[PDB]
Amino acid sequence: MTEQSKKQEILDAFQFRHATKEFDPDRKISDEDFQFILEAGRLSPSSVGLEPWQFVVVQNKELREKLRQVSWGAQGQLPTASHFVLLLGRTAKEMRRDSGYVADQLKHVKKMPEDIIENMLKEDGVLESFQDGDFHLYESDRAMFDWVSKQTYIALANMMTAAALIGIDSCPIEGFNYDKVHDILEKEGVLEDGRFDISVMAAFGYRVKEPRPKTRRALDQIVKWVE
Amino acid sequence: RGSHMMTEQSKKQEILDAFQFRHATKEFDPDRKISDEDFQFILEAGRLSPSSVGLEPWQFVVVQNKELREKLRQVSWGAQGQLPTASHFVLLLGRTAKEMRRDSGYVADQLKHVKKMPEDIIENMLKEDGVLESFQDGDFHLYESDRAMFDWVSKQTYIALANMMTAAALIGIDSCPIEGFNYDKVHDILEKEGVLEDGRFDISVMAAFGYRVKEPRPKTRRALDQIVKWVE
Ligand SMILES: Cc1cc2nc3c(=O)[nH]c(=O)nc-3n(C[C@H](O)[C@H](O)[C@H](O)COP(=O)(O)O)c2cc1C
Ligand SMILES: Cc1cc2nc3c(=O)[nH]c(=O)nc-3n(C[C@H](O)[C@H](O)[C@H](O)COP(=O)(O)O)c2cc1C
Repeated sequence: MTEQSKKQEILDAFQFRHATKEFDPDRKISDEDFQFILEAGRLSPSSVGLEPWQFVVVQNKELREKLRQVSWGAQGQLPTASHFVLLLGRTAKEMRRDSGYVADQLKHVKKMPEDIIENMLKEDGVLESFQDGDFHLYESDRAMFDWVSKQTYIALANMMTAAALIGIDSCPIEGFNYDKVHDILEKEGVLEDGRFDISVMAAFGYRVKEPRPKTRRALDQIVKWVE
Repeated sequence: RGSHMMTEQSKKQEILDAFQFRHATKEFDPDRKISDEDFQFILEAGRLSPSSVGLEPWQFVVVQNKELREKLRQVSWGAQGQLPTASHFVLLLGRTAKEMRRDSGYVADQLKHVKKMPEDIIENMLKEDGVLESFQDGDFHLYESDRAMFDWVSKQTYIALANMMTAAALIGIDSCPIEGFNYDKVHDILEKEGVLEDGRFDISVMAAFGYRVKEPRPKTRRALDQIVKWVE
């Protein structure tokens, strides 16, 4: 398979993916294919390798309906998706140099050596100097959470792209009332005693209609070169 | 169906193999350049990325100039190996807060002329307390501050970042996403350079591309049963 053919195959998948408004309600993604989609999320990169996310697969019909009542952007997708995913981000209290989540992730998952960890997590060490001085994430809980949320959008993109590469449609979803969705998930136990908060949603399934032609700004509008 | 099962599994494997191949590459081969065709393909993956309300609130700046790369390196603790050696270095900019409201020219022209949104739909989208405002203000609280609106834009840019990295890896090209820079100092450099276009853009995140010179340590992630929960 020539490398030019491979590139065309990949662009074809980027063209195939679209913001699918409704899915076939009688065609379910296989367990294997869906596990593959989740793995694309799991393997995604994240800042400082902290993987500050959780993927909640909402198949429960009552919870889908509770969400649909407060998600203006998901009216066709929530009832019809084969699989529906809440991308949660770790909350601000989970992400600082003295949070237990950070220490356990770096030590037990990333296998960071003890000396490297101490320089990473010391006062005015690598993590704090970056979070505070460089990126100003101590300015509020929201600033820290929105940075977490950016990391979840990498996982979002990779899940939709993986799906599209094997012919499965998706729709990313922000069209929901944050306060009401937060309250629903908090009351349901889904946010795990304030460890998580909702970032973004994603539906997956098979299209029912062909979409309108894709539109984007031109490459020469959006790319600048500094030579 | 056995033979079909193996072909489907092998295609999935190819994709997983690219996800395993991609890693946060710390330095690149200073002599081996990505082809013009291959790099345009990487950019196209960025261009074809989805974005909230289809507003594509990004600009990609390819910084090949050695002097500017070095200015950025002086204030980018996370990019010490990547800036001097990368084949291609990309600044992902996001539109700033006043570009992104319902009656901003950027939004109006993007939805009318690129998205071709018909008149009745665009009216409902962009009127006072219409679809966009109700979402931006009431739902997501983006009117709260310039930073809230910019960070929402910046999230969209991370979609393009992820897709550029994955496209590159699928054709054997390494990359590294880069946040390790001082925002204030980088902002000022780009502002003086003219790259932020009279305040219409600000820096979101960086990305280096090229060919590895060393093999990475084994990739590590949390287990699937740690990060995935089912509500059935
Ligand atoms: C948004 C973002 C910013 C990052 N910033 C940097 C950086 O400035 N320098 C760096 O060497 N690595 C950076 N990383 C790399 C992460 O440390 C790395 O992706 C993570 O530890 C997982 O490792 P892998 O990408 O090798 O699988 C960044 C990653 C992401 C997603
Ligand atoms: C983060 C994000 C959130 C989105 N929210 C919604 C939504 O709530 N409902 C919806 O129908 N489409 C939603 N969209 C789809 C966008 O309108 C769509 O991706 C964009 O217009 C480009 O079209 P395409 O994905 O068909 O190429 C969202 C897209 C993204 C990236």
